[PDB]
Amino acid sequence: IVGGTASVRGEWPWQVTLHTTSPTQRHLCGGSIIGNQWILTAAHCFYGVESPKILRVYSGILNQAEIAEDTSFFGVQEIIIHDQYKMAESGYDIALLKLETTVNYADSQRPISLPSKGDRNVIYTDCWVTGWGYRKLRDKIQNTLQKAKIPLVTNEECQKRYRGHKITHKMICAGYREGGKDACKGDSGGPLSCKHNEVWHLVGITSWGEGCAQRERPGVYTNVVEYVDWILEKTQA
Ligand SMILES: *[B@@]1(C2=[C][C]=C([C][C][N]C([N])=[N])[C]=[C]2)O[C][C]([C][O])O1
Repeated sequence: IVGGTASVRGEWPWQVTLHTTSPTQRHLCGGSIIGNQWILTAAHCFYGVESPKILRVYSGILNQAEIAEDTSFFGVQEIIIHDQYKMAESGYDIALLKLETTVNYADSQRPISLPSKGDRNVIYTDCWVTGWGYRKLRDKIQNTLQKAKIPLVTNEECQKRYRGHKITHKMICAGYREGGKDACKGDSGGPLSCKHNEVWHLVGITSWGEGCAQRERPGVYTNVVEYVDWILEKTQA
């Protein structure tokens, strides 16, 4: 996260840090708890990943330092990538991780509600982007979970900032005309939490953009509301 600050412990209980153990353990992506055994994250976060076996999901984490060889984690039983996904920039950048065990909810780890199809004409206030991602073009995973308040931008406005791309209605962007605050490498899969009437909603999933926090270059996120049917279909046994 660029231009953000340290989050308070338990302030984003749905945020998880997804690690890979190969070659050696490290943070790979962010993700969101949406069900007792479900993590919603980004599809392009599994590039080169041929097995769920090297994955480890950690919940209720604030500082990466809390994670050691003796720290408990959730194994991943299955990785579900949208069958239409090809690459972040083309859309459908969404994936579901079915955990091997159930998450016992608590103040430190609980699910975030998905937006409703009726929440489309709703103006989201208090939108934040979080993660342990880079702080700059060429930085490194951050120890403390970072947070940054970032306003949503209309698709038409976003499209103007990405003439070479096609910003579809299945995407949603957020950023400042002058940049300064934005997601960066490592925040992918991270949730775009947004407040709607006192209730936190998972509006988007950190997907892509050009550089980090650059002027006139809004972050691009998967428009979650457009996938509620897909999520239901894939999570219902
Ligand atoms: B993501 C990731 C990669 C690159 C960026 C920078 C462009 N996006 C912006 N500025 N919003 C953000 C996030 O983090 C983990 C990796 C996994 O492949 O991708």
